[PDB]
Amino acid sequence: MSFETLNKSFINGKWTGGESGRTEDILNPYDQSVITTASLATGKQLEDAFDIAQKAQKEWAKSTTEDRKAVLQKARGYLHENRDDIIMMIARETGGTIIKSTIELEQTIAILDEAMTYTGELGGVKEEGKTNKIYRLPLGVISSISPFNFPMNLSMRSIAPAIALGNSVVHKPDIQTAISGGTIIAKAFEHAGLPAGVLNVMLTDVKEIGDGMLTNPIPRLISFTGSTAVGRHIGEIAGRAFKRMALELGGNNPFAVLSDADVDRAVDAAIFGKFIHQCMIINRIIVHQDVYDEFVEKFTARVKQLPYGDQTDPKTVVGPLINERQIEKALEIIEQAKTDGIELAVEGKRVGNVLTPYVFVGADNNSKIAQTELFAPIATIIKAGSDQEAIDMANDTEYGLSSAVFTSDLEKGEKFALQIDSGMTHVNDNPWVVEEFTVTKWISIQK
Amino acid sequence: MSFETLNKSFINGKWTGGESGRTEDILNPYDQSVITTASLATGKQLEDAFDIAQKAQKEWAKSTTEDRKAVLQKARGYLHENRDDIIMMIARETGGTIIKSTIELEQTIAILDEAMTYTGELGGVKEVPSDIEGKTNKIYRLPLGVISSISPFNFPMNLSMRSIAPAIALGNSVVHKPDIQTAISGGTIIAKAFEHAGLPAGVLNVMLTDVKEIGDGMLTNPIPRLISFTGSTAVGRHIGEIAGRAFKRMALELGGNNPFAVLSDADVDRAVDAAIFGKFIHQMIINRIIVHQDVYDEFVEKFTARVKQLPYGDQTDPKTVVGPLINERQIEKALEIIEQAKTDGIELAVEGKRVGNVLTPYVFVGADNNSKIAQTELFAPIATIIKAGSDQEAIDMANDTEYGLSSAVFTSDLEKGEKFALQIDSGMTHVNDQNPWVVEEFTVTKWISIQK
Repeated sequence: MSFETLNKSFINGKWTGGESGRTEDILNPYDQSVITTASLATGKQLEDAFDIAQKAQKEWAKSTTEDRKAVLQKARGYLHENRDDIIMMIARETGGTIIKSTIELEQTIAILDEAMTYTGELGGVKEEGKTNKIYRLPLGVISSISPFNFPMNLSMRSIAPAIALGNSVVHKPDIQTAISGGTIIAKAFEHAGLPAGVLNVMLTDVKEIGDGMLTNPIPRLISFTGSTAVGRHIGEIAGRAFKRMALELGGNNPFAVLSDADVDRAVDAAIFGKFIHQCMIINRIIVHQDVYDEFVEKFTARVKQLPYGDQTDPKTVVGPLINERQIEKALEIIEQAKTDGIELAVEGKRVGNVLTPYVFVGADNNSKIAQTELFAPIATIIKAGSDQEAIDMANDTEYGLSSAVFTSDLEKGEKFALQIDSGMTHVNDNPWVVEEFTVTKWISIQK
Repeated sequence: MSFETLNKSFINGKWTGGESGRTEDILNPYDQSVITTASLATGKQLEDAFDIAQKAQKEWAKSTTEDRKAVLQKARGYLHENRDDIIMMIARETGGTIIKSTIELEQTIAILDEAMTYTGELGGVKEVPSDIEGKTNKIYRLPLGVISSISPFNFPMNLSMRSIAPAIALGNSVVHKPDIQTAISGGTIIAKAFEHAGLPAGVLNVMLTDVKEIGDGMLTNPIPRLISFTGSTAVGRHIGEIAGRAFKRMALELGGNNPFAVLSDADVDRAVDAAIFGKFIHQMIINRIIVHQDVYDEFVEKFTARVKQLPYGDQTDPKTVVGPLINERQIEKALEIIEQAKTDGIELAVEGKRVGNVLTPYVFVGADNNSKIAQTELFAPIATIIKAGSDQEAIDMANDTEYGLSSAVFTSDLEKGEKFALQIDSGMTHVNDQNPWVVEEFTVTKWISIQK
């Protein structure tokens, strides 16, 4: 319950100071107070870490199903037994509310449970004088990067299966969320007796390491979550080295409300999806003309009653943004939409480091504000002429990760979801992981 | 049967001349004689083709299983009925031997036979209903969209069809670019086959062009969702960067240093034989051959004697083993490499020579695994034999390559071969020789949650 102590890189089963001579003060983004001070690791220390991970993995690739299922279970136990303090810390460092923070811890725990489920997945499938043995083997070293939003959740999304499948990990969280994004998790794994070097958490920054996490020839996978513009950068470096990539990108996710929507429920989903749960990340809310005025009115009034302020207060829904730079980003976007004439149904303010909700209405699906991945409590409502047009406006974007469609007709929701060019869709709002973190090897044997 | 008539692009169901002004003579490698002349299509034409492929794919996605099996059947049917003429043409264009060409036409047919088994795959699975009551999670198997497909001058037809047939099977469309020098066997014949089969206009587009016209056109167009490529590593990196930046999928196959390991307990005679078929008849390219010490001298003598016999010359002759190299730049490249190893000290057990555009086999022996001739991709009839002092070193030496795609191990102990096979960083190992992974490559997984 003294996580602030956990301010160092974890390399080789040992807490290590950064030898860069620099520090980052990690702040509560609501009040700008220091939670803790972290020394930053070097370009050399990262290199040593990947070496160490390469070594440790050759051993970890030979551990039993037992040990691995065991390490994960103890690690999950550590998190669960300490859930109260961890949720608090997550909220402090992250600026996510107690509600959001709880969901993140639990999601993290669920990942661990899920990963226990495929620990025994390293055997062989035994398939005209020939015979064909298919084998599932560990990939190698994995390079893991997580962002400032949902940092614990998204870290474990890589760290858990990696370890579950005989891999090793060099993990780098955003420094401003290092504790939630790396050092708590590192403690759980140490606690659970993870062999030295199978998990390395790096407290560092760009000034120190450049593209060190992407450029090193050792790792055979870059797992990343963050913006698409950083994605593009990672994707170009990795493709060029022929590294496998597990990219999860924020996207421009359309929330479509159809002619036959139950509106109250749509409002609920939109409010909860956009702010409380902060589902997917919602940017554009496309609504059918026949229920437009109603949906706008109720959404607008429900938005204006959302409490904002200190995230550590259970009543708070909209907490501060992570830092200055993100506040400026949201403001520039908001200024631009204003000079473009787009109406502001709800106009917010900068209060300290909290940006209060904005709601833009009657926007073009093609407008600059509609076509922007934001991560701010900014909503853009867009009128659609028909259900077909709602579906097409949803398609008119280059970033589709997720989508939501609200409709009373579940059959027709499903036919419409199939037309949305995206991996996931929710109508009224498991095996493929193993594959990302393993090599299927083929041996043909002759008579 | 006048396959030289097929010197055009096949765009949107039509034989379409090139609009660039420029033309290239497609040559027989042995004598430099002109098979046809092909007009080169333009950047603009390629963009039309991608545009056209995107449209046709929306409609092709709506095809039934039967529609799709029928198209493949008539396609495989066209190639088998016409096997004799096709084999001849693959040989003429490509400089590959009638034997090599027959194997290639056969493998191409095999690929079409295989596609039919999974054309059925485009349908929805349910599972994992979530903790929430009233919630249903459904996964559907849908087409990817438009495939960008690029093939090289060696094994043009086989490699092209390795992308064309699954693509079309799984409701995709395709813009395809063979090396102009092998456009007939790498493109036009295939287009003729699918046309014969009543494949809708626009679903298969074959571009006769060159990079001089098209620059990175196959790579940069926002349309296609997968780039399929076989060729050099440096072009690979160039594709990886462009496709990585744009988040397109990529099926890259890159040269290509395949080790042949021959362990102490191996049957030598089987191993010499299998090394000849792989290195000379079939051409999976065996670059360097690694042979354990106690069986080394026996392998060399046998492998050398046998290589010395092989028939060289006109590749259209059904008993020629070593035909011409694809072009003159390949010969100069081969010879300069051979000079490199000579000045470097490496023994030459068997010395080849240049007859016209044919080079006769060269065998270098007792080479370092860390040698220029050992580490280099060539695709020339050059073999390199490397001494190993243990079976573990043999396998170590096989590993130590820029990259490994395929490997071969020869051992009497089948348990030992499988366990060493497991120790090589390579997708495939065969012991004593020489598809659901594809369905995932050419389809997308769509997930839908519904709520009651």
